[PDB]
Amino acid sequence: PNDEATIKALDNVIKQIEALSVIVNRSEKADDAQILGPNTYKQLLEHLFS
Amino acid sequence: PEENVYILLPIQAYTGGVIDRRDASFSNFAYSIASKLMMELSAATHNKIF
Repeated sequence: PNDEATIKALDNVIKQIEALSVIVNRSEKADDAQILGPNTYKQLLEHLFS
Repeated sequence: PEENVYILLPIQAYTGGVIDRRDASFSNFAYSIASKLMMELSAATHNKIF
């Protein structure tokens, strides 16, 4: 056996495992709530007589 | 520090390590250190005898 291929294979598999073990899962999504604004009731036309 | 008292401080000899961000276990970190250290240690005594 060529002892220099085993070392390279071990290094490669160790690098793969180390790379796979650093990935993090973090999400910073917003919320579905809607910001509300001010409003004023409007007046419908009316007629007054006595 | 005084007569007949000799302190032998542990100085860092190897600085190779990979912290497991997934935090699955502690043996992975020790194995990473040991494997990466032995990779370099074996490359210095390839075809040599002390």
